[PDB]
Amino acid sequence: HHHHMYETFMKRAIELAKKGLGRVNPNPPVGAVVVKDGRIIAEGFHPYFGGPHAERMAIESARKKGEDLRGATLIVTLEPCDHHGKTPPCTDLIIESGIKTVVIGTRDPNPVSGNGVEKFRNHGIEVIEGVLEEEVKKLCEFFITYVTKKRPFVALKYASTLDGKIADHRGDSKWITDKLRFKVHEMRNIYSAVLVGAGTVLKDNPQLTCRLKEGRNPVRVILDRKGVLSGKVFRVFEENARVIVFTESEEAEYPPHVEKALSDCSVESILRNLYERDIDSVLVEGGSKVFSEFLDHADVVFGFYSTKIFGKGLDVFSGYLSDVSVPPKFKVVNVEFSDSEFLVEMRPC
Amino acid sequence: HHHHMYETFMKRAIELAKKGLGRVNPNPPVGAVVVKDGRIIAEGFHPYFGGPHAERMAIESARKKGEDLRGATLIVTLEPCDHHGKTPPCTDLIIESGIKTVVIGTRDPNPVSGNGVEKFRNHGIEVIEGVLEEEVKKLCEFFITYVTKKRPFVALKYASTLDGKIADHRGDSKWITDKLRFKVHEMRNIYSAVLVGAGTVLKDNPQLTCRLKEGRNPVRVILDRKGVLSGKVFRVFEENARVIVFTESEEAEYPPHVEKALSDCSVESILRNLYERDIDSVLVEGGSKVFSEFLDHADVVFGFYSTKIFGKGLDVFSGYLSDVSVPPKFKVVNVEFSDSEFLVEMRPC
Ligand SMILES: NC(=O)C1=CN([C@@H]2O[C@H](COP(=O)(O)OP(=O)(O)OC[C@H]3O[C@@H](n4cnc5c(N)ncnc54)[C@H](OP(=O)(O)O)[C@@H]3O)[C@@H](O)[C@H]2O)C=CC1
Ligand SMILES: NC(=O)C1=CN([C@@H]2O[C@H](COP(=O)(O)OP(=O)(O)OC[C@H]3O[C@@H](n4cnc5c(N)ncnc54)[C@H](OP(=O)(O)O)[C@@H]3O)[C@@H](O)[C@H]2O)C=CC1
Ligand SMILES: [Cl-]
Ligand SMILES: [Cl-]
Ligand SMILES: [Zn+2]
Ligand SMILES: [Zn+2]
Repeated sequence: HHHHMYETFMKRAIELAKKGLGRVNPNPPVGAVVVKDGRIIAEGFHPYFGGPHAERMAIESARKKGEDLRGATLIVTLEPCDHHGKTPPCTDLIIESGIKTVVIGTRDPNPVSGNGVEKFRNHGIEVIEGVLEEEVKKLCEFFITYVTKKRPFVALKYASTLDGKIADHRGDSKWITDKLRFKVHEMRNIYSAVLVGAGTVLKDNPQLTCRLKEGRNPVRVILDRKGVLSGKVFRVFEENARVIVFTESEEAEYPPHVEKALSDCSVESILRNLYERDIDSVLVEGGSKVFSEFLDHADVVFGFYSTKIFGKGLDVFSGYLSDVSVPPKFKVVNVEFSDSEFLVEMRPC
Repeated sequence: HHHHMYETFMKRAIELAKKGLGRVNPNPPVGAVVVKDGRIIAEGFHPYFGGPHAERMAIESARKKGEDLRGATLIVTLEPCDHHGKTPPCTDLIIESGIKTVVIGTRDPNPVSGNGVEKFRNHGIEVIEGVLEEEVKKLCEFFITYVTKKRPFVALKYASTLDGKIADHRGDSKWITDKLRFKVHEMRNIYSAVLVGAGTVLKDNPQLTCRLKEGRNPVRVILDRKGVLSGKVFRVFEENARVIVFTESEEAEYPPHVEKALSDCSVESILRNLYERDIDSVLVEGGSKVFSEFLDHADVVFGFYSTKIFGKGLDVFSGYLSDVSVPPKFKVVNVEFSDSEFLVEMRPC
């Protein structure tokens, strides 16, 4: 009865949370709904990094509407904070509002958030934990990775022909993804950073922007170990996003608004460096050498395919080598298709 | 009302028809159900090439049960024949049984079957045409192709890594397909012939048998233009199936139960030759040169993928060449996945 209703309400809370994806990072996305006598009476989401917490938005909304919250229920994706930020903690707000039941998707893995569940139970409140927990952990996987592993979540996205080519015999890559391009721009609108190698910049001179007009551009991370992009203004160096170039070249020079990060350039150093720049997620977009280096480090792989067939061309993972005896390292968790294209989502075993 | 019931009954007729797939070829698979006062009272399917027609099986079954067929309805996938074979035509049987309504999925494209629909309507019977017609044409696509295009239906099936490799750097292909192997054996149990090149025979020495114990082995078609398989007993030459080797070598010699077909070896000549040997369907299974040659001739392509990644290896279509400017020639009509594997069905645009 209630548990099915709690799942229905948690579904809406997740939908609410998603409104902040790409803006809250590296905070988690959070959604909150306040229910009274079975009706949602207010809603809230975390809108941007350092903005109001979802619970506060929802509770203040309710009060503005003249709702009496005494005896109401809060359904919230993440355990409410129990630390004084700029404001008192959400725990105190919830307690003082008269809310009697708090339903949580997952506990906050960040130690500094404190013991919200315990505080609530110490003030007579019913705390129900784990409603749609798996869905909520997926929702917050960037944050969970950032907090628990101290690195960004890594996705690897490629566009390939049926025969595993990311470019034809001339090195041309245009026009492989078409009807599934919207998925890429969705990803660019959510991932904090997108990452490409210098061979891609030299060959394709890509924008790497989110093409949704009202979206936001992700941070561009350019891997240029040897400094071959020095002294030129490629489209990835346009001043429409934060831009970081990792290189081992002291000589290399990039435009003044681009951060040059002189580095040993190991995947490990790159990921630590990004963590230290508050980047909770990176979308590795190529090319072949980059794919090859990051493949063992990906938390998710998105293979965008086309029914095109090139015959000869640049292989997706041309720098990798394995053989038939090595078992697969990924499982398929989802496939989508449209017209001449399909998208496979894979996750590490 | 009735039309929904006709679709329900036609669904069962299709399910019945499928019991003959792989055995009826090059006849079509056909299913029949007899319904009286809303109940299925008898069923029938075409069991093997030159066997009883589905309608006859169903009508004789009903009579054996003591059912009075006067005023009953027949639902049958394919338009009943109006030619005297060994037996009188199904049209006469149906008329004489007292059946008043005949519901057909699709008309028979074979001219020799005659004008069943018209005969029925001339003997007062209600003929309803086109129920689940698209599904039935899919069911009979081998036969429809055979009759209307005078060639076998061609499917191309490959097993590839994510990066488009059908073999690793050592030429090893073992263990790519695992959890989807059952789909391959299903196909081998239904397609009249399976086809491979000599490079595959030399490298893999495959059985190319249907591994379902109670299935049946398809005809093996081996493409050996140069006669490199001469004088050796590969597993494809075991006497557990009909075997045809196409070659331009007069010198080549194969075991006595193998048919040597001396040919110019064009895809066109091969397909005509197979048509002339009453083969209504061929499953092209590799390798790379063969895939490359047949790709433009495939009616359907089945890409079996694994999340394995080889890095370097033998490309699926290593003999083909295209580029980014060529539009895709296939649409995705279905995707299935399990564990570390996925299957994409593609059809020509
Ligand atoms: N269809 C698709 O999904 C896409 C296709 N493409 C195609 O791929 C091709 C480009 O691929 P490719 O040529 O392999 O080039 P990459 O884009 O993989 O760039 C390789 C360059 O990046 C540097 N690099 C690689 N890893 C690092 C790192 N860890 N830190 C710093 N620098 C690093 C390399 O340094 P070093 O020389 O020392 O190794 C090299 O200079 C183009 O043809 C493009 O059209 C590109 C992206 C996606
Ligand atoms: N993972 C998978 O789906 C599979 C992988 N494999 C792998 O593929 C490899 C074999 O591929 P590949 O080497 O390209 O060899 P193929 O199996 O494609 O065989 C090529 C041979 O067949 C002959 N041939 C090709 N077309 C015709 C034709 N129209 N008529 C008569 N003869 C023809 C060729 O003649 P000519 O020399 O004159 O061109 C050549 O001798 C092996 O490594 C095997 O392990 C094989 C099958 C499937
Ligand atoms: Cl771009
Ligand atoms: Cl086999
Ligand atoms: Zn809070
Ligand atoms: Zn008949």
